[PDB]
This record gives sequence, structure tokens and C-alpha cells, in this order.
Amino acid sequence: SQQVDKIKASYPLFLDQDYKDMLAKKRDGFEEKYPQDKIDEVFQWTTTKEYQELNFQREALTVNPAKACQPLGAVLCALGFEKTMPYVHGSQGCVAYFRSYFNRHFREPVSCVSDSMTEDAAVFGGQQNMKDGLQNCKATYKPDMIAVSTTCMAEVIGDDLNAFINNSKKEGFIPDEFPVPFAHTPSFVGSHVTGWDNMFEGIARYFTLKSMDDKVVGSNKKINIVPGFETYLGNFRVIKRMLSEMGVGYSLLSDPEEVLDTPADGQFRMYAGGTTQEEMKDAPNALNTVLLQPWHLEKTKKFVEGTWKHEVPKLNIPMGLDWTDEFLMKVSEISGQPIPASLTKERGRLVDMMTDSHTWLHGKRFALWGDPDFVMGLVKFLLELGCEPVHILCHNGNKRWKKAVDAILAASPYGKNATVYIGKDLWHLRSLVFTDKPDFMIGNSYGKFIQRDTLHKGKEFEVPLIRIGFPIFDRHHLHRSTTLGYEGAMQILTTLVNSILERLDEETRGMQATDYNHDLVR
Amino acid sequence: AMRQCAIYGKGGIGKSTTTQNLVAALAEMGKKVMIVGCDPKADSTRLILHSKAQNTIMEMAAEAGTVEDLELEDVLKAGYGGVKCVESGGPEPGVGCAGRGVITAINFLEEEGAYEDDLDFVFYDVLGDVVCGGFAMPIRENKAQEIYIVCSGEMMAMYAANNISKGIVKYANSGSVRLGGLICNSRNTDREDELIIALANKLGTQMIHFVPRDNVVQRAEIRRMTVIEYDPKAKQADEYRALARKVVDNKLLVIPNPITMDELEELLMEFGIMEVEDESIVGKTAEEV
Amino acid sequence: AMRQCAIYGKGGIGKSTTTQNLVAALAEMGKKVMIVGCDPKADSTRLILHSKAQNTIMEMAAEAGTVEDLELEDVLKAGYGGVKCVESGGPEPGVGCAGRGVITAINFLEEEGAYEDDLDFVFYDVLGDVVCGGFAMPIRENKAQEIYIVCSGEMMAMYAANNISKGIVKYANSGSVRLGGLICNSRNTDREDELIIALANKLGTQMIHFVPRDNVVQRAEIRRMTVIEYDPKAKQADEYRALARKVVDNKLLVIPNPITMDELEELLMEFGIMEVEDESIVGKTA
Ligand code: SF4
Ligand SMILES: [Ca+2]
Repeated sequence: SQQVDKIKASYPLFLDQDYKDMLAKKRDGFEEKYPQDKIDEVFQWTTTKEYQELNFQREALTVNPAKACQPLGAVLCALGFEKTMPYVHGSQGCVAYFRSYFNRHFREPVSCVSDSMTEDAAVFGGQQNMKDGLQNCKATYKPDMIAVSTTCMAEVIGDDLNAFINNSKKEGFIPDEFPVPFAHTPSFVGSHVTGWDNMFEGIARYFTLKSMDDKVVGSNKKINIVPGFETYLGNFRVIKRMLSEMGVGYSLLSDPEEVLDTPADGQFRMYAGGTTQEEMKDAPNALNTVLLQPWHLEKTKKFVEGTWKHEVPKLNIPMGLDWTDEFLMKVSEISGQPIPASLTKERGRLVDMMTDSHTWLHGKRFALWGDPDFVMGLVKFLLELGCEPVHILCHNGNKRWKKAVDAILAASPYGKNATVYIGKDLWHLRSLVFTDKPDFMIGNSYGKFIQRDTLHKGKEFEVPLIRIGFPIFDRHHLHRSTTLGYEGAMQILTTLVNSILERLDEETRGMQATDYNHDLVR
Repeated sequence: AMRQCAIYGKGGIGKSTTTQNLVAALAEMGKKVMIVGCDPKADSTRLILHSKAQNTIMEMAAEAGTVEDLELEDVLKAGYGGVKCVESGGPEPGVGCAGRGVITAINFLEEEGAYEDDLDFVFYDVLGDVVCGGFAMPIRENKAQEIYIVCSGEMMAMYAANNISKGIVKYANSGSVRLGGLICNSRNTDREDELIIALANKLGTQMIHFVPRDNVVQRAEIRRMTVIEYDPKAKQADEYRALARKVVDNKLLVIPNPITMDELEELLMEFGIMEVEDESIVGKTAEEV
Repeated sequence: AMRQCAIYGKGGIGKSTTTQNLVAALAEMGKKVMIVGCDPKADSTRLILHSKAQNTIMEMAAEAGTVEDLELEDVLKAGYGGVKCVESGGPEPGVGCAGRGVITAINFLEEEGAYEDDLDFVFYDVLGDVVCGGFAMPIRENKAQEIYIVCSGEMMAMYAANNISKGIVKYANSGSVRLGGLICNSRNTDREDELIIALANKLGTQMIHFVPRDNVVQRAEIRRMTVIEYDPKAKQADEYRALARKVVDNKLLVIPNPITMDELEELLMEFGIMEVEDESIVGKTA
């Protein structure tokens, strides 16, 4: 029942005796559920080393993946351009989840459309859904540019995005100079990050392929910056900030940092800021092009080096003390601008922090996961701190990567018990955390469960999840965080050490038992 | 662009040698090739690397942990004519399916992409004795497209060629696996070359080529090399090259039409190989009859 | 009293034959024996049952529905001197572990309880070319205890043997499947016989016998029968009868001490079998 004065929602409503006795009948009565004692048996089993072996032998089954499809990234990428409307050529149901997914992660409006292809097009493709589609979209949300991607269907029945687009122009459905870049993004190939790679590349071409004649490397004194698939606003920013603080002229290619944080002033903006088209057109004239998240921008580096003729450097995602140094340096080298006292200090401080609290981080086993660059940068940093990244998983990674990581691990005493896994999912990780238990998990919300499980086995077995990554739904505004650069390092370092201390408090809060180690000063 | 072939056949009949020389001759032509030993005996590469016995995956893997614990660096070796070769690894006595050791070796190569590499050919040296699901692996996973059977004038040798064909079919419908042809290794038998072609036809295929038994071969083996790297001008040398040409442009990728043990027998006895059953004397002592 | 045996060996040296003739002696010597053919070719009973090719459990179960469709007389057939003979059955060509068809076969012989019936010995004729799970099954399940290896004085024939040992070494720390020696089948090789015993001990057992090669066999077989039944007067029949007892009496059932590949490269040049290893000869050559 309810006390109008103190209303209870789903929880703890159903803890009320009646609801208790309610569900109890329903169970015994019609569920025909396995005797508890069995469930307890089976469970315990899954937390064993034996189950692991059986688990790792999976070939066809995938339980709780840790990657999304290409289009998801093609969409995000496209959002980084002035008045650009992400257009996904395929079934409409897909776009639904896309927006729906990002919204939950950004708590902002994700604008994206679909030319709602149906069954009646699985035979003759959608040369029409394109025609009408492009017209409808352009006249309704009046964008300056429309980037086209594809869904599972679209690719299987195979439609030529280029052709279809060229006809929609020819047949007069949309102007002939209206920017409509495109890229094929098969769900069944690589992860979402791959989409971004493609998409971006697709746009790069559309503005620089048919016009490399009047272009001359270095003519603008700027450096192009390609962020790749980034979901932490604070990053885009810190990059801009650091560079601007360095006096470096830059051109961030694909900047969604504005449409993902439109302010609440009474009016809805479907578009905001973003990489202008001219910026793209001119890009070729940039001194060079740096890739923030290289490990998933190969199709771009190729094009960039191949066409624009830039000497893209061999840089790692700028995370942690070390790499970020290298980044700043290489940037200097290129630009010819000295590293300002400002940053020399920010750094110094990041180090202060490190020394200020290593004692707590030292020898702390972590199990983590995410995307290639992200993951390896996180790994690199944990090592710079003196932790032992024991379970580095990365569902969408590849062999070449796995090697680079092992190389990073092998170069540090703190990497002895480190193991890298690719192709494996969160159900695998679930086991790795039971058998070879770490102290925390650094990953996305999908990991909230793994925690629950570790607890079901027991308090002493629970492994606290530390949300850092994508996607994040059970917490708010973390997407405003920052992981790149020194600013980032600091945040993470704090989110860590404190997560640790946070838990040590919980373990010593027991009155007259363990509360003796419940020190005030730590 | 890369053709995936696998050589099947009974053991102890120079199959591995013919194969290796084939690849050798195939190399001279200018074709980049790769051999993958799937013969439990593990000896499918010796003739290219001169080595006495290459390190099998299964070995180095049990000296590192699981599998991707090592690197193609010490598993895949480049011998004569830049040929790349790896031996799967014999199954653990008593425990372990030979087939298993194969897939893991393939998939590994797949992962570190030992394939995507201008390879024009890749030969899976596979023992086709007791054609089980184990040895059928490379066909089931659909990693082998062209199948070339090795045999000679002999019941068991042919009895294998047959059961292998049976196998090829079992999948040839729901797959693209086909029987390119047969290769007869001269065992100095009268009408040996005749006997095979005859059989090939019964299957619906063809005897791609007939490898004679020259001794220059046993010389190379002792030298640990192939007839080609040994004497690029010997007779037997141009013999294999003839097989290289033939294979390169084969077109008979078909689905064999297996025969009965009886249809088979019928031939043997007919070519002078097998005897003729005297249904009467069956179970009669040297006294009663 | 029922000692379940197993005769392993590189297919193509006489194993199948020498195995038929080995038992052919026991039943005649007043011994209830059952031969379980575990060779894929399915010719492990032909000489006993005077048949051209006995029907394997598979050619029947696969035929008449499944296994619950067969009887006992169907597969199991008492040939010479009351000797029940069954053929495991080859693997479904291109599919199924050949050794999986044997489990289903031995297990079925227990469903119709064909062991308890007054029998002294059991003889498994398993193919030992590659000691994989398939052929290693009879040992794994402890369905056989007496393991006698057939291995002529030949490179591969002996290698297989060494490996079969290793198959034993594995299940030895849990089962009673011990060794039993070697059974060298003549081939006209100098010292071939000693070459065997020279290795039998190297493993920790002996050469339970040295079967010679008499045409009386190639003549006894032609008549789908054993040399025992054919002409018990011929001296070759004695070679068989002699070993027969050696087996019964045989008390030595050890655990092999598998040598190394190099230890064999050695033992074989010691008898001029394998050519002596040269050196500067290898590599490049003009
Ligand atoms: S499939 Fe063949 S090799 Fe593999 S386990 Fe079965 S019988 Fe042994
Ligand atoms: Ca918001």
C-alpha cells in the first residue's frame, strides 16, 4: 500500500509483505522454477575455473558483447559537421536504436534520419527510398549537408550509395552541388569505431579528392586533428584548449562537441557549430594531420598520407603522463611552437598528484575493457601509476593491436601478470574476474552486472565497477568528463585512488569489528 | 585470387615428397606458395627448409601457454623459393583429435593473416588414411577448395582415394570443395598408370599427372632438399614442373561419384593386381581339397 | 579370468592376420575368445569367421534405424572354435571420430551382455597408425588391459609402437592397462628380430615373439582361413601356437618408458636400417 505522505516506487514497494507473498504464490504456482538449491548449484559452478575453460571454448555464441555496429559510429562522426544531418540508408528500425542509444549516453538530442527501406525493396534495392528520402530530408530539416551511411540490409542486398546519390541529383531530387558524402558501413564488419573511420574517410574524399591541384602541404600553418570515435565531450575540449594555449593553429576535423551540449535556453537547436565544410576542403593545406585514436583510423591515415600527402606521425592516443608528452612534443616539432610554461606546470602538477597518492594505487589489480586506443591508453597509464592491469579485454580489437599492447606491458615490471584478450566478450570477462580476481573493473555500464554477480558469490568477492568509457547510463553527466591529456590523467587518477579509498572505507565501517582501520586521515 | 589446395592420400607412399616437390616446381614458375602440414607424422616441410623436423604449433604452444602466446616468427619459416611452411602438430598420444591441432593452426594463421599476402597457392598436406572428421577438418571449415588425391597401384592406397572421394562429396553439396584430380606415384608396377586413369574416370575425375620413380629423388631427400633445389635439370625435375603447369590451369573441379568396394575390386583383379576369388576352396584344408 | 587385450600396430605389416592366427590358436587350445575388430578397414574377423567381410555394427545400426534395432547374432558371430567376432565399424566417411564408433560398439556388447558368457579372453584389434583419441578410446575407457604391439623392423612400424606406449603412459596413472611386449612380424631384415628386443627393453618390456613369414600364410589367407586350421602340421602353425601360450603365461605387464625421436634415429642406424646421418651434404647443391 501507499502512504500519500511517503510514496514508494517500484523499490521498495515490492518489498512489502503482500507483494512478497504475492510473487511467492506466482512462483510456486505457475513458474515451475528449479529448486533454489539447484540455482545455487549452477551459479557456484559458473564462478569456477572449470566453467571458464568451457566458456573460452565458445565459437558461435557471444554473450554480452562490448562493441556496436558500424553505422553507430558513422552517425556520431557525421554529427561533427556544421548543419550536417546523419542519414542512414537502410531499415528505419536501426536509426531508432542509434538515437535512442546516444541519447541515454549524452542526455541530449541526437538528430538522425532514415530513408525507411522496407520488404518491398529487398528485391529492387531502394533507388527510390533514396530519391524521395534525400529530398524529404533536405526540405524538412534544411541541413547544409547530408552524410549517408548504411544498415545491415542495405549492404546485404547491395546498393551502390554512389550511384543512387548520383541519380538523386540527376533526376533532380536534390541540387547537384548539395554536399552528400557517403560511405558503406556493413554491420557485420569490425565494430562501430570502424564506421567512424569509413564515414570520416568518405567525407574527406568528397571534399578533397577531385581537387588536389591547388593544394600545397603547409600552406595554412595549421595542423589537422581527427578525434575519431570520441564520446567524452571534455576530450574534444582539452585538445582544443591545449593547442590554443600553445599558440598552434589547428583544424579539428569532425567536432560534435557543440551539438552534444546545446544549452537549455528555451529553443531547440538541431545543429550547432561543428567542422565547417571549408575547413575540410582546406585541410589538405595543413602542415600535417595527427590522428588522436590511430588504432581505428587506418582507412583515414591511408587516404591522408596517400592523397593529401601528409606525413602522419606514429603517435599514441594522448593519455597518461608519458604519451601526452610525446603528443605535445610532436606537435611542437611540427608547429614550431615551444611547449608553454603553462603546460609545463599542468604536467608538474599531474606528477605531484601521482606522488601524492601512489601508496594507495600501488599494486592494485584492475580488469578493464573498451575500445583499442582507449583501452591501451588506460593500460599505459595504469602502468605509469604502478597498478597491475591484469585483464585487458577488448572485443573489437585485432592481433596487430594485441601485440602492440603486449609490447607495452612487457616494457614494465607492473605488467608481469597482464593478459590481453581480443574477440572475447563480457561473459568471458565475468569468469576472469571470478578465477583471477582483480580489485576493480574499469569499464562501461554493461559491467554493472558483472559486479552484481561477483557479490552474489560474496562480499569478499565483489569487484567494484569504475565507470569510464562508453556507454554510461546508470550515472549522470559523466560524459562531460575528460580522459585525454594531463587534465584527463588527473581526473582518472582521482576517480581511481578515490574509488579505492571509497571502498576501503566501506570495508572498515563495521562498528567494533573493522572500524579500527577507519582512519580519518588517509 | 589465392587458390586453396590440399593434398590427401594414404601414408608411406611419398605423398609428402611429391607435394613438396610440386610446390618447389611451383615456386620456380614464380608463384608465392605456403604449405601447412596436417600430417600427424609432421614432416611436410623438411624438404623445403632442409631441417630435420620443423617446430609444430602444438609444440611451441605448450611452451608459451595457449596459442596466440607465440608469434608466426618462430612458427612460420621461409625456405627455398621463399615458400612459407608450418606444420600443424601431431595430436597428443591417446588424448586429442588430430583435426583439432589443424584448425588451431589454421585459425592462428588466419588471425596473424599469414594468408592475405600475395599468396597464389597454399597447400594443406593432409593425411587421408582413416578419413575421419579429424582429418576432414580443412574441408569442413571450408579452408580447402581444390582437392588433389595421391595414390598408386595398390588396394589400400586406392581404397583411400575412394573413401576420401566419399568424404569430399559429404560436403561438396553444401560447400565449394571439389576433386581436382588424382596423382599417381610410380611404385614400379605394370600398368600402374593405366589402373589409375581407369579409376579416375569411375569417379568422374582425371589423373592430373603420373609421377615416375626416379632415384635422383632419394638423393635430394638425403640432401634434405627437393628434386628442384637439388638438380634443376634432372628428368624427374621437369616431371613435377609438368604437374605444376597442369595444376595451375586445372578445370576439373568436380564432385566425385564414389564406387563400391566391389566395383573397386573388379578393377584390381582386372589390371593384374588382385587375384580372383575361388568361392569353392573357401575354408578347405590342404587335405580335403 | 577374462583378460581384455588389444593388438595395436601400423596398418600394413600383418597385424590383422597375425592377430587372427594368434587367437585361432587359443580357441583350438580350449579357450573361449572374442575378437573385437577395431581397425577401420573391418578385416579383423574375416579369417576366423571364414567371411569375405563381416558386417560392422554401423552398416547395420545405420541401416535398421539405430543401435536399439540390432540383436546379438547380428554383429557378434562365433567363427572358428566358438569365437565371437564383432567389427567396431569405420567412421562415417569424412565425419565422426572412428573411435566414437568403437565406444558405441563395446558399450553395446555390454547391453546384450556378451562378456559374462563363459569367456576366457577378449581381443581388440585396434589400428595404431596415429594414436589419436579415436583409436586411443579402448585404452582410455579401460576396456582393454593387455596391450601387445605389432611392429616389424621398419621405420614407421616401430615409431607407431613408441607412440602407442605414450598412449598407455597417459592412462597408466588411473587404469590397469599395462604393456605386454612387441610382436615382430618377419620381413627378411638382418637383425630385424634383435632390433625389436633391442627396443622392447628400451621401453621396459620384451619381444613376446618373432613371427616369421611363411607362404603357408599367404596360402591360408587366400582360403579365407588361418594357418592353424589350414595345416597344423606346417612349422609356421607352431610359431603361432608357441606365442599363444607365451601370452596366457605372460606375467610381465609393465608401463612403457617411451624413448625419444632421436633415441630411435639412433637405435635404427645401430642395425643399418636407417642410413647414417651425413652433414655437409645437406643444404645447397650443384
Ligand atoms: S576425428 Fe579422427 S583423429 Fe580426430 S579424434 Fe576422432 S579418430 Fe582421432
Ligand atoms: Ca541534456
